[PDB]
Amino acid sequence: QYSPNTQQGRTSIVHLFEWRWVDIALECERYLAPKGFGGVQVSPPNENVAIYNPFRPWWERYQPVSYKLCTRSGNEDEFRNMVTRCNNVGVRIYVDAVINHMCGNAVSAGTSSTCGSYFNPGSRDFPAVPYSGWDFNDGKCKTGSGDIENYNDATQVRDCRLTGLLDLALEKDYVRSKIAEYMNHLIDIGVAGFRLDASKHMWPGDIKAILDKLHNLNSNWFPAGSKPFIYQEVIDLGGEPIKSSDYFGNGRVTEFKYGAKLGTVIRKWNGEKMSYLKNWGEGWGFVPSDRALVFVDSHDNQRGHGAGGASILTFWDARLYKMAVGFMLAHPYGFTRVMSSYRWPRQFQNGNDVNDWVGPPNNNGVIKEVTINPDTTCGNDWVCEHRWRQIRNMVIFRNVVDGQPFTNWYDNGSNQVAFGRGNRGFIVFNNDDWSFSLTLQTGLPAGTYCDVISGDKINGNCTGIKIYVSDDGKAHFSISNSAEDPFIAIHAESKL
Ligand SMILES: C[C@H]1O[C@H](O[C@H]2[C@H](O)[C@@H](O)[C@@H](O)O[C@@H]2CO)[C@H](O)[C@@H](O)[C@@H]1N[C@H]1C=C(CO)[C@@H](O[C@H]2O[C@H](CO)[C@@H](O[C@H]3O[C@H](CO)[C@@H](O)[C@H](O)[C@H]3O)[C@H](O)[C@H]2O)[C@H](O)[C@H]1O
Ligand SMILES: *[C@@H]1O[C@H](CO)[C@@H](O)[C@H](O)[C@H]1NC(C)=O
Ligand SMILES: [Ca+2]
Repeated sequence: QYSPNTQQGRTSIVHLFEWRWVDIALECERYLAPKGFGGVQVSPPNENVAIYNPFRPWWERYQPVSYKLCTRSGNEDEFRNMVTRCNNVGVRIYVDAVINHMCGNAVSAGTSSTCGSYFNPGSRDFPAVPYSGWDFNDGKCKTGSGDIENYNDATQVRDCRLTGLLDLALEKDYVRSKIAEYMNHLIDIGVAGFRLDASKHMWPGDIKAILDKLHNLNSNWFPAGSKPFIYQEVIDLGGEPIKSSDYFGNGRVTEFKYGAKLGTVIRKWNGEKMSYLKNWGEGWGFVPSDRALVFVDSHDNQRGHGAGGASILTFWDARLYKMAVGFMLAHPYGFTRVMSSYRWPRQFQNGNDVNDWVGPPNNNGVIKEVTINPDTTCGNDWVCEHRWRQIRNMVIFRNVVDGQPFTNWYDNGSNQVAFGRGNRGFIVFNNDDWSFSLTLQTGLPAGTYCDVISGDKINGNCTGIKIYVSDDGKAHFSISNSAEDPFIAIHAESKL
């Protein structure tokens, strides 16, 4: 459950936040497969509540009504079709599994669901699964409100409602089975793994009990004995009775401290500087590399809804973001996930963003198709960070340097550092307020390399900066603190 199951040479997955199945299908064929991406994180494929107040918010997808594959992203056929086409081009699908709960207890009974399934939060009735009052932790929770009131009580964090969301009784075999029934349907369809939503609110043991019920991956696409990839969403910063390590026996876990610290380092908050990244990784108190799923921002914290809050870098901070994703895709620690978002009318007031609820681009609630502009960018308000030259190229950079050790580190004691990945790649960063110009040891073979940040190698020529490596591996670099992208990256496959 620790292995991604991506095919040889692909090292990252991209979160295509709120995309339709049909658009993801096309994206696998026309860009992801050709570009060397390993897989895609899809938004919950199961029927959810249709919330109109606010109008169709993004979080309404974390409020399940049944396990029918019917949502704003498409129906069951389109979902199947998507997994098949993507798999056929070597791009895996990972489902966002919302199994800790159903919808909010305050939600009104009726058929206001993405598939028309009837549900009644009041009476605990979800006939479409089916579930009844006997399947929730109402009687198990010991708080006066029934919700989670204190996070220093590991019991209540698991047994009570997360801000009103009906908590499933995961110790019951009936519930575990309905859930495994759901997940096995997806595995047999072809999905390669799952993102376990709100895993902090589930008992490690209950999760393990559900995993034991899961099938091996579809043998038409995966070698016999392949276990699904499991990554547990667990927000664990400092001091909390619950540790992300309690979940190692089930699979990987989201390391939220990663993006948080990278954000404060790159923003240079409270005196932090890049030279401190020398021992980036476990040395910084992060989980072991083989259990970590890393990222700079997520659909949650990019809009102040998760961990990290303000330090987190997003597409809104374009310049520092590219540099952050660059360092991430270049560093060996963890398995990397790339964010791909959409624009929303950010409206700050007294510090908070009153539009952090805004759902994906749409027309009367109908999500907009992703349009591809002539320069490869996206229209209809989709940001498509994965299509940005600097990002897409670092994705490939990771593939090329895969397996290569961390070496030839350089830092000026401030904010300009550089390091290499064996003899397959090298990257340099200038985050100081003054130009950088020096000769570093790259441990790379002599030759002429195309800088993949400022450009692309295109048949015998570089469309951007060019670096020259001497016989002793040395090479000169020069980056103005005023450059569009203050960092340079070259690799074995960008050599002329
Ligand atoms: C939200 C976060 O809380 C903890 O995270 C805590 C953490 O444990 C604690 O230690 C400290 O660091 O603060 C964190 C922030 O709450 C968990 O540990 C972590 O797993 C969880 N995040 C996952 C699960 C949910 C829940 O359904 C999703 O939420 C998402 O869906 C929810 C359900 O529609 C949304 O609530 C929404 O619906 C509720 C229904 O009763 C409303 O009461 C609420 O006001 C409304 O915002 C939420 O705003 C959104 O972010 C989210 O996309 C997904 O990533
Ligand atoms: C590289 O570009 C130059 C023109 O800038 C051209 O003369 C040369 O032949 C090109 N090399 C290749 C291999 O296309
Ligand atoms: Ca729970």
